[PDB]
Order: sequence, then structure tokens, then C-alpha cells
Amino acid sequence: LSPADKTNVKAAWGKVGAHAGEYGAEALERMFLSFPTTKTYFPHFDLSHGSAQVKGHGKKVADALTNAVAHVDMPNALRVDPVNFKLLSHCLLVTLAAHLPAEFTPAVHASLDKFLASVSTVLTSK
Amino acid sequence: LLKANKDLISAGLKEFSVLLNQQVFNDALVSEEDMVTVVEDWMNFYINYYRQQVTGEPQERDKALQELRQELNTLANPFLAKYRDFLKS
Ligand code: HEM
Ligand SMILES: O=C(CC1CCCCC1)N(CCO)C[C@@H](O)[C@@H](O)[C@@H](O)[C@@H](O)CO
Repeated sequence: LSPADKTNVKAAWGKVGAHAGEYGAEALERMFLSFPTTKTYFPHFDLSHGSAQVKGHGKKVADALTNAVAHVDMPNALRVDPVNFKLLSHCLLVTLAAHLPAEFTPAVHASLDKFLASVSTVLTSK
Repeated sequence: LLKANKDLISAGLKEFSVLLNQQVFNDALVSEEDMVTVVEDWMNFYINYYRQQVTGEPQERDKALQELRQELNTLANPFLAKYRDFLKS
């Protein structure tokens, strides 16, 4: 849970800045595409492209992530099968790396993976 | 071959594998099918970054991302057999 890591995270996200929400949704979308079967657990929600629920839940996962960044006290910061959270994170990475191909060096990437794999855990360790 | 490149690969293969290692099979409850997709998403990222760093001529460059893409393969396959058999434990 390295300190170097900590520097990479703040940096990367700060670069994201004004696009957290957009990226939140985009991530969810990649999940539903790269992990089709993920949709299955959801038949009472709009999972269509541009759904408002997804746009809403993207903003949620973003804002959340931002906080979880300030307090890097995440389990002091803050049903649904766990795997969704594990996979969301994965896509979240992909999304970031695709929008910031410059900022994401094989290291910053790994440093984020770890970071998201924890936020992932503090959620489903719940 | 061309050194700059050759080295860039060594640097990669390591950084990649550092990532593989930072993966705790328990903490991340995922599927065989899914994991394959994930390592897939990972190497693509690597071939993307390193392609940005690779240097020079085409016959020499794109050729490099060949090895880079293979040596990554060669690393992932094992890591996959692990998780394969890990899930089945
Ligand atoms: C860090 C990310 C997340 C945060 C902060 C978060 C937050 C929330 C919040 C605050 C609610 C209450 C929402 C409301 O009606 O305003 C909620 C509900 C819900 N969330 Fe999440 N969520 C996250 C990730 C996810 C993921 C990855 C999934 C699954 C794909 C998911 C599935 C659901 C579902 C199914 C509900 C049901 C709400 C209802 O029945 O009205 N969430 N989430
Ligand atoms: O279920 C969701 C969102 C989706 C769950 C499946 C995976 C993608 C997201 N809900 C349930 C509440 O009705 C949505 C809330 O998070 C949103 O409804 C809310 O923010 C949104 O509708 C505002 O327009």
C-alpha cells in the first residue's frame, strides 16, 4: 500500500478531474460489454447506453473515488454480488488508461490497480 | 533487434510481471473466463504504452511489439493456469 503508489494516485486522478462522472459511466459500460453476464444480475434497471441510472451511478462511483482519494481512512471514509465491484475497478482502470495514455506508465497503472483493488475490497469486504 | 527497444522490453516484461504478482487470488473473486479477459485487457494496455515509448523505424519497431506482445503472452499463460487451478481448489 506503498507511498509512491499514493503519489501516483493523487496525480492520476487530479489529471482526471472534471471527467470522473463521465468516466464512471464509461467504466460501467465496459463492464457490461467485456463481462456480458454482468447484466444478468440486473433486470430492474436501465442498462442501456446512456441510461440515466448508469449516468447517475457513474457520478456516484466517481465522487466516491475522489473522497477515497483525499482520505488515503477509506475504511473510515466508507446487497449486490462482490464481483461487480472487482470488475468495475478493472474497467475503471482501462477507462483511465484509455483517456490518459500519457499519464499511465506501467507503474502508475499498477499503482492504481492496487488502489482500486482495495477500494474494491473495503466495499465487498463489507 | 536494436538495444533501446530490446531494453524497453526487458523493462516491460518486469513491470508487467510485477503487476501479476500484486494480484491476490483471494481478495479478487472473479471467473476463469473473466480473468482471461482481464489479462487480455492488461497486455493491450502494455502494448499501447510501450508502443509510445518504442523507438525508430517500422521494420524494427512494430517488430519489437511482436516480441513484447509474445513475451507478455509467455508470462500470462502461467499466471492463468495458476488462477485456473486456484479457483478449482
Ligand atoms: C464505489 C461505487 C459505488 C457507490 C458509491 C455506490 C453507491 C450507491 C448508492 C449511494 C446507492 C443508493 C442510491 C440511490 O437511490 O440514490 C446505491 C444503490 C445501488 N447500487 Fe451502488 N454504488 C456503487 C457501485 C455499485 C456497483 C458497481 C453496482 C453494481 C453493478 C451497484 C449497484 C447498486 C444497486 C443495484 C443499487 C440499488 C438501489 C435501489 O434499489 O434503489 N452499485 N449505490
Ligand atoms: O440500480 C441502480 C443503478 C445501476 C445498477 C446496475 C449497474 C449499473 C447502475 N440504481 C437503483 C435506484 O433506482 C440507481 C441509482 O443509483 C440511480 O437511480 C440514481 O442515482 C439515478 O436514477 C438518478 O437518475
